[PDB]
Amino acid sequence: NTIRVIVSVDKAKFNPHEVLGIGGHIVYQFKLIPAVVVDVPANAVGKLKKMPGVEKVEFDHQAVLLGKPSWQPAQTIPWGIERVKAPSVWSITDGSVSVIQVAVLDTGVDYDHPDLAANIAWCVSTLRGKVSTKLRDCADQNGHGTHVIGTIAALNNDIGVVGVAPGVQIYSVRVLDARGSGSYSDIAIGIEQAILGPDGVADKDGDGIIAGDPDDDAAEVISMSLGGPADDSYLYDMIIQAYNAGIVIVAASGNEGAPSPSYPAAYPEVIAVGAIDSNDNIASFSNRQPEVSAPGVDILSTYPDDSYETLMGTAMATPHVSGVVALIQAAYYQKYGKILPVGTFDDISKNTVRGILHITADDLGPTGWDADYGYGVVRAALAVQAALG
Ligand SMILES: [Ca+2]
Ligand SMILES: [Ca+2]
Ligand SMILES: [Ca+2]
Ligand SMILES: [Ca+2]
Ligand SMILES: [Ca+2]
Ligand SMILES: [Ca+2]
Ligand SMILES: [Ca+2]
Repeated sequence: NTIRVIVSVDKAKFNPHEVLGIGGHIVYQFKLIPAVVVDVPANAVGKLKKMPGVEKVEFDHQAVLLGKPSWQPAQTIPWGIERVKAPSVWSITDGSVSVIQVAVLDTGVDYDHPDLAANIAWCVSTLRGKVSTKLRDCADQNGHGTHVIGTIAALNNDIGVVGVAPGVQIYSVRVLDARGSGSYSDIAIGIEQAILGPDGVADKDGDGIIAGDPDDDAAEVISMSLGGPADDSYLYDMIIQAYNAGIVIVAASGNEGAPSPSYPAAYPEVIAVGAIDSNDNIASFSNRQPEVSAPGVDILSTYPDDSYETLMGTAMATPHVSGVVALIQAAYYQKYGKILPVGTFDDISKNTVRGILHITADDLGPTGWDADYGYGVVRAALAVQAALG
């Protein structure tokens, strides 16, 4: 009965052979942070902590999906896509700018869904600490991933639905199992994979440009429709690698009606996303103090197997924002041959992605940022306009 823990280490002194020596093993060595996921006897963690080079031993917490199913063959435009004013942007860009990819860390994807396939660029899985690019492993066993993905990127054609950014390339990174449950360790490995991309190297040409570099295959957005209450240092360390790579990170605020967002949404470097309904009210389940809000009730999208389904949750709101991000970056790159900086929470200018989102958002409720809606409901068209402005 080994348990899985995540060790933060000093690479000069940590000796993995010591871990094998007490009956453990290394499951995954992070490429971008100094840490290793290890399996070891519970009764032997006492020892691990004492080994040379072991700075911290964190247990493997759990996060869960933040969407649930709610209780025409020709294409429907789901109401939320219209709410966030995406279709008007498509004349400028549908997100099909070659350097732009959106990584969706979720339950996997129905990679061959006729309304998604053309936009699935890379389908990968990190479950149990093993990185697999086998399609069987990257397929969705829950449906939630396929639905989230569809809200970002379902194709604009004569069937099904249509995403916020219906031409954007998607990386499906499976970090959640069939029940929508995920280990923090897998989720961290998944954020790492979104950075590394298909070629396995963060900055291949070593110019210090990752996101926005056409010579690399890093994602530009990481979208996490999932959350947990634990705040673990190695996971935050990974979020910072991604942020430092120029990648915009977006995550669901959570659904317990709690006064603040779950993790990773609650990190400063992450855009926490709250849920509204078709009446512009905040849903009661929506965790407070989000950064922005978006449609998250009665959301129709793609679902396995080659089907459609209506779900609800902050998980559903999240992809609407990620899709807006993808339109911003795509239109800005299309015009300027570069992307914009990610920005911070406080940001109120047009020179960062986050500043654009905050200043163009539809400010419902009490004037300015407020604990229900954040800065407001994201608006694609106005955002792209500020971007190109
Ligand atoms: Ca890219
Ligand atoms: Ca469609
Ligand atoms: Ca790469
Ligand atoms: Ca580079
Ligand atoms: Ca380059
Ligand atoms: Ca299918
Ligand atoms: Ca407000």
